[PDB]
Amino acid sequence: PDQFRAIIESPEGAGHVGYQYRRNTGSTMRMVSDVLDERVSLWDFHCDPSGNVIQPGPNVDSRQYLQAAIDYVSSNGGGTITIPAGYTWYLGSYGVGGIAGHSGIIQLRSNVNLNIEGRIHLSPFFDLKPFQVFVGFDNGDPASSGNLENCHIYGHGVVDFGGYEFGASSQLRNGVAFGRSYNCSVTGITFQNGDVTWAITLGWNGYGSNCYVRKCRFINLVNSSVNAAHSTVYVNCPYSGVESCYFSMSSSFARNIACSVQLHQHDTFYRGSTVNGYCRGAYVVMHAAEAAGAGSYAYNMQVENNIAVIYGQFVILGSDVTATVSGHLNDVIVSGNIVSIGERAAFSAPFGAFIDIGPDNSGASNVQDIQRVLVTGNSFYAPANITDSAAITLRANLNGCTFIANNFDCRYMVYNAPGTTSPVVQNLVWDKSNVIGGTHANQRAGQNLFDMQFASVVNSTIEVQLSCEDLSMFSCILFPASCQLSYSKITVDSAWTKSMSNTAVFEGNQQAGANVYVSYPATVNLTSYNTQGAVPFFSTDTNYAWVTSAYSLSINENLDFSPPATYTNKANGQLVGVGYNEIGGVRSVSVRLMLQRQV
Amino acid sequence: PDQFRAIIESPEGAGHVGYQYRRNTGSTMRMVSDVLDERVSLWDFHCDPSGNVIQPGPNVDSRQYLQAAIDYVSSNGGGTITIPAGYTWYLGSYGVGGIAGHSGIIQLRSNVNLNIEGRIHLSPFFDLKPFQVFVGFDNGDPASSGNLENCHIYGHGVVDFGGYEFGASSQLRNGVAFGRSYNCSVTGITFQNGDVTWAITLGWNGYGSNCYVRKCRFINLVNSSVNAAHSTVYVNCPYSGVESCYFSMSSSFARNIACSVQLHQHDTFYRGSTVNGYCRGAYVVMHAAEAAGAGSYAYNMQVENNIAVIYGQFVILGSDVTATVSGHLNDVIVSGNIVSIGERAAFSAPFGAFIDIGPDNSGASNVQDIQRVLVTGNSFYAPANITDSAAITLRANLNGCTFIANNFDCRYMVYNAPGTTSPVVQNLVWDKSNVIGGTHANQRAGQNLFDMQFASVVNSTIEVQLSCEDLSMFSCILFPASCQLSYSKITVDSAWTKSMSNTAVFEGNQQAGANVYVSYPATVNLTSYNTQGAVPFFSTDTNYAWVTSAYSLSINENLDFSPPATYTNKANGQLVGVGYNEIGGVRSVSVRLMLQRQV
Amino acid sequence: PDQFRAIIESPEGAGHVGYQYRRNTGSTMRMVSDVLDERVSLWDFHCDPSGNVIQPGPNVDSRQYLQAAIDYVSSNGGGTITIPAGYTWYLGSYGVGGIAGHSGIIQLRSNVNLNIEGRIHLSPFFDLKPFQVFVGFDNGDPASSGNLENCHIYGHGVVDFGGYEFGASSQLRNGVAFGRSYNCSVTGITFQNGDVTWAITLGWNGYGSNCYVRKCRFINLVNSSVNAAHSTVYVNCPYSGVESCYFSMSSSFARNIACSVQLHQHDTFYRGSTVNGYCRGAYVVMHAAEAAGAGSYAYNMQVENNIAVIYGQFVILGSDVTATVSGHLNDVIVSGNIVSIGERAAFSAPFGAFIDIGPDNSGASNVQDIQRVLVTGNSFYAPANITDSAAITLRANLNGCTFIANNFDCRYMVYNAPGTTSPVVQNLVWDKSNVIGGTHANQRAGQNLFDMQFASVVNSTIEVQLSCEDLSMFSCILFPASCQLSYSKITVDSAWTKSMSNTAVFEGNQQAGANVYVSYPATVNLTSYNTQGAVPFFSTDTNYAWVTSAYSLSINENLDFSPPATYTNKANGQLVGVGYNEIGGVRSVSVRLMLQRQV
Ligand code: NA
Ligand code: NA
Ligand code: NA
Ligand code: NA
Ligand code: NA
Ligand code: NA
Repeated sequence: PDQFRAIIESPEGAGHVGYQYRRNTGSTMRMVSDVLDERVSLWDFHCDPSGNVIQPGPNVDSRQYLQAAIDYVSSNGGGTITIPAGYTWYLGSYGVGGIAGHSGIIQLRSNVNLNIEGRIHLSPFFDLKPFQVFVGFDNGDPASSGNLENCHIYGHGVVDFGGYEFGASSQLRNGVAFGRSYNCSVTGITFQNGDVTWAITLGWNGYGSNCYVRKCRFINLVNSSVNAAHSTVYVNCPYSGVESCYFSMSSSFARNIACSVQLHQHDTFYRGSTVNGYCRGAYVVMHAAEAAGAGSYAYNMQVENNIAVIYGQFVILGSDVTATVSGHLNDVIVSGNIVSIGERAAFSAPFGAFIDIGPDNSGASNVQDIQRVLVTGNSFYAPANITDSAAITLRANLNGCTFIANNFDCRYMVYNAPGTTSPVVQNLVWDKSNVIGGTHANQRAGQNLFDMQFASVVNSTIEVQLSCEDLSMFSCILFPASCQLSYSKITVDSAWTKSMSNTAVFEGNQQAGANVYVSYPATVNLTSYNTQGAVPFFSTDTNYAWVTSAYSLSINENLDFSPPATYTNKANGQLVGVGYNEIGGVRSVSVRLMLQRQV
Repeated sequence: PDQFRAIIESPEGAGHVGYQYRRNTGSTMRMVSDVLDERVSLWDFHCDPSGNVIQPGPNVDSRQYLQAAIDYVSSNGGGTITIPAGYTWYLGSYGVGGIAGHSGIIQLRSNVNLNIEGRIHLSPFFDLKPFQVFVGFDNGDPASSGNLENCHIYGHGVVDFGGYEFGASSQLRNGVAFGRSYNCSVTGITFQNGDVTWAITLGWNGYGSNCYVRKCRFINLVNSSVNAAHSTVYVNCPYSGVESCYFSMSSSFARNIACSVQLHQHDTFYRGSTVNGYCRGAYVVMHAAEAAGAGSYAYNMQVENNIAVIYGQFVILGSDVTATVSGHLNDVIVSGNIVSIGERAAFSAPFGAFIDIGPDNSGASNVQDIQRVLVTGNSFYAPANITDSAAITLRANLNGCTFIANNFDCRYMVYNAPGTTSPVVQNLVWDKSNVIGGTHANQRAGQNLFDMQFASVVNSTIEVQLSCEDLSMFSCILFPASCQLSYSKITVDSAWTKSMSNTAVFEGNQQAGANVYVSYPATVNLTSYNTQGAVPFFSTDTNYAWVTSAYSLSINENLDFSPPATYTNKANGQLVGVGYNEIGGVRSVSVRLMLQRQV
Repeated sequence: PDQFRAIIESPEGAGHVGYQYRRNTGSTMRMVSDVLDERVSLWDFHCDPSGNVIQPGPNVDSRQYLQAAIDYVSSNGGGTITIPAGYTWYLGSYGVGGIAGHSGIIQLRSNVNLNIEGRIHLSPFFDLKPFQVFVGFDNGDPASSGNLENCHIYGHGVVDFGGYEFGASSQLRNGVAFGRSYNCSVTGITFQNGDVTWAITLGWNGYGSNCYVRKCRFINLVNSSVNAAHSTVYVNCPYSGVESCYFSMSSSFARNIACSVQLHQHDTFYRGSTVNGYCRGAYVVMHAAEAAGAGSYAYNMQVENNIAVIYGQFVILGSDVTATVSGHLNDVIVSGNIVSIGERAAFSAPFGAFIDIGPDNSGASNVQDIQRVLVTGNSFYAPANITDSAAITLRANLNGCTFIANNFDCRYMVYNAPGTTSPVVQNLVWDKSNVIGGTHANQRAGQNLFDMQFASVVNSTIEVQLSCEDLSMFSCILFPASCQLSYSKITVDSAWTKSMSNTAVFEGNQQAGANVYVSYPATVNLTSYNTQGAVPFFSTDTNYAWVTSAYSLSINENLDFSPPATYTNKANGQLVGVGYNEIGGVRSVSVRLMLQRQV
């Protein structure tokens, strides 16, 4: 009786108060404590050594308490710990043990989920230091680490990095480092107010599977000149991806260093997301140095249905090698994306591009094996002043990329800087269904719309179609003499080209190759013989030995004669056709022709 | 001891019964009340003045109780209130204070989420009156309103509008009016059984951000002739959108007045949703009157991967101006959508269209600044009887829209009514990869497939490709004499056109323009000179002064001669070519030619 | 007093301990039991007849307990039962009553959700037997069954089928059979480790609506040679679909029998999912035998944005009939998908295909009514050795399918086996914007790239464009003499074709048809007359009576003469053109021409 009151007030009290669900006689006869034990919060571990609850706040380091919670729930086979709403929970010290090597704060454990409803903040203890807030590795050496399985972080809560700048460029900072992560995810969470390297990394060098980031927000996560590099979500295990997320940056430095996503393993995706204020959209890459878990091929890579305002490149393709491993990148789709380069001065940020074929980290452009890429049904726009804007900047070797039914409205279509790298290009396909916008009309003095600054081009198709005039451009397409061109199809539709002095330019007369198939407009001067009746007209110049046929693109203002409608050539390089002199006389005309070779 | 039993039975009783999670000695020593206080439901506020719980039902007005709950949780920094399953919670009176000006029932507050698992119903108090069920404004004047932040409504529950008709057309009704809403969302909820203006509105005149509607259902939300207008989700803040929702209407009135979504600010989206029984799919618009929060440009607008059966127009583009602000709409993508016009009589609902370039609310067609729109990889179908069906109805000024790789199977491709508006059109691009269906073959007597009823057309491309015969149509493309045409490309592929008497029709002979690039089939009568050997053939008519070349589309049934394969023209407007008379004689033939001008 | 202590320890004890939320004086004065009654778990029913809790495990059959829970919550109008984390809950017996006819384990009930956080496992009682784990029918006869409404299964938990093989091929096994299911869903759940027919079926013969599978995983669900057939999610009610799911199989048998999804009713979708190790991606079909609930038309079918590695066919289209009902399939979109055939020997699995137009279950190919299908912006790849790989295998009647802006890199573009079925084909549209890959170059000896093994082809378009050479192929396109061809457009672009001896082959000279529009390259020998000056050249062969024009694709190596640039024909089937002899003499040349008919 005295004993009873004592028991009731003790910590075992709830385990003595009976309960039966809804007074149902067929329900289990339980105690209150059993029902309360069905859920678990940080409050259940956020206490002093005497078991008195501690209130969180800027002067309380909640880390040991949250770790105690995770450790305990782990011991029972898992569950979900709530981080309660209405409170900010500060982290103020590093974790210990296997996450120490990763500058870990909290260690995640398998089957233990975190429902983050309140706020998690970093205390100024972390100012100018490295940190990785949640770490899923159990060993300082990732290679000796066990796995993290079935760990989900979700809720309406917030992870706030406290605004602290990096102390040194060589430091790393992360939000969620899942590790060798299988069936792990982050959903609904806002990551904000920092200077970090990544917010979330999934997998470790290809180890992991079925990891996803969904409906999260990432806001202002780069803030200093010290930050070396930033990729908001790093996907480094297969069968994993990012969808329906929001990414925003406002610092100037983010415009030069920040990427929203990097996809590094096969069967990965980046979809339905919105990006603003970033340098880059996504890197899609097989790095040989990360091929341990899932092989040396990145394939089945999808970037789709995203909205972006960026300052540099939207999708960056790459692959590289080590002494013992070669990376390969193939079977990629980039579709449905609507992307623009934000308002900025020309050359004030990394060169603007929808697609970039980038060299490796050390700058090499002769190691890449990138092929079977499909770029379709995207829109891209860059303001008229941004000289450094291209549909594709093709700066390293390329083994194939196909463009169909895009709308590109920027300065260049295909570009590479001259006197830089000399890529070897195979299987570049630019279908006639790509629409070329007019924003940059009149801005292109001295410039080639397709500036083919390559070592060589093979098995490629460029079908140029203009949709408005731009008489400022030097040419629609130009190949320098140093670029070999073979087994290719290069065509310039004549619409909007009547006043262009150059349409297609082959500085090494590469269009004469045996398996080169071309057509483009040119102006040609012809002279006829004096014969009345059917009469030959011949070109005054002799540079047409490669031409298989040509046809008139000009009206005939004359009554007394007509030039040929169509022409062939002669061994000396003249064109020759048969027109008609109603009355005799030598004729001399200047005609716009469509020159054709094997087409 | 007497005291103890008394305390235990009192409302402080649970705060005297000890608990320690799973009997863990390292866990907090708490009381039962602490653990129960981790969650909160409507039951905790749904009581009389003496604190006795009240059962909800049709004769209980739950509004003050739910408001008390929201107000209180707000006071503690937020949390989630559950609306319990297994009950219907009726609302029976208006709210008071700052939501009174919005005919508000409940006021939402920042960080207070609603987990709606049961049903929320409106009582007949609201019959024939305005209402807005949940309101996030805190002031009758939205301009003087504070913000709503971090408010999420979610669950498997239902909001039921009680079926009440509108009392008067000028009334407004809404479900969730979030207000100046930042990081607010609605997920999983069914909205049903009403006559409202909107179900959900996000933002206020551009104020707001990161607001989303996901996996909701909207069922039968228009039911009367009184309802002036309906848009189910109104997106009026940037970085916000609708995805994976279901929209259905069954009333006849919805076919004439209801739109599923309106996107009114930049960086907004409408994706992966299914629509049935609506007039319209989405309005995508910059209204100058709503440009306060986020600027006067709507850009980065995405409508993708939706399934719709509608009765009017799928996507409606617009922009307008006020005395001091001009709205602009650019950088839009419409892709992957599969849309049909439901079974209906011709002209029985608003004119059927995949894309509509609509005039402003007052009807003006000369204020719009719409450009950089990409319409790609969509399907559209309208039944054969629906005369009023078009890929695009282009009824107001247009500064650009690009169509690539769509499949359109309806009556018209491009349409505008004659004797209505006379749009000024720039940069309309209709790529040859648009496939034109055959459902309406034989229905097109008196009709032009592309009926270009415009003031002018510039920098436009129409590349017509048929995929089956339709000899009923008057022409594939017709320009009236009142339409100026310049710096454009207009082509009709010859497949399926051999028996057409008109292919392309330029009623003002606009194809003669200096920067007009055209080609289309025509039948031409020619006569030759009598000369044996190479011999000229000339057209009997003189209307070909604009033709730069022509070539045969007919076989030659003759042995003793052949007409020219190719033709040019003469100053008098004749065509002229060189054929061959094996035997002499004047020849007279009627040949199908491809007429070409600068192409 | 003695009484009080007794009451407190009894099962009514919690109903005597007072509580008021957060000590708020305006809150309801409740008892602890009321707050605990807001939630419900399996623990509340998992007890013996004396009400003592039973621990789950391999030797406890949890089925009756979970059924008791569902039944009870159903009685109160619904709610959500948690299946707790940290435990495995074994099922060990069949259910009773209306689910007995479906070999049901558990009966789902309306408004009763399951939050599965722990694991549900099948005990060896089910080895070699049929089962359907969760069943939503309430009657052994589905036709006499009531509906299941508002039933959601969700959580981070697992359903594990115990690895048991099927006992006999005629057995059926399912995970979730929702029945006549309205507003039902499964979200987040992993289904693994079995040999089943389906994991989830939605609807019953068209009865149902708004059923969805989202963010689930399906892993290793076929494991034996006994299994007759497998479709992981079967969508058999309208306004329903699958999105963001993961499907994986590892058994060899799955490569031959398993499909990820089947869509069987209108307004259904399959999006954003990843598939590996399956035979097939999706069946998209109207089966007449299932047209009871939602009509005999499957329309508004969407397969989009999926990633797949399969061994057979990606999307299979079909429709069939019964004695009284005819099924129709129309208005389908397949877009944005990136698909490959996995590494395998040629012919070692069902024939590889992006699209398959399949015969019915009994093998008939003359019952299908499939039209208005759009296949756009997809990628497909098959390794070079896989002879049995096609963009489309067209094996049954087809009333229309449109391909635009795909990238297909496999052995065939269009294929049907000769000496099999003889489909009747209408409205097959293959736009020039389809890019044909080069992986299979040099592998095509004896093969036609487009092998048109049909009864007939009408109102079809094939526009062949190569992007690299493949001189191994017999032809780019071949029609056998048995295939009628009319009102069609067939073109072969000349790029990469200069060395091909056959480009287009019409074994029945079908290109001569009145409404056939063709063009393709050919080599032609010509001889001229001896006349100096304008001089005719004529073909030595007479097989060109169908040719309307031809033009040179070869250079002229000669100085003293030129052949015609362009040719027409003569009644005897010769070609004839006018060239020029600078000096007289009979000329004899062999020229590559583009032959054109009505184009
Ligand atoms: Na490709
Ligand atoms: Na070179
Ligand atoms: Na555009
Ligand atoms: Na005019
Ligand atoms: Na179609
Ligand atoms: Na036949």
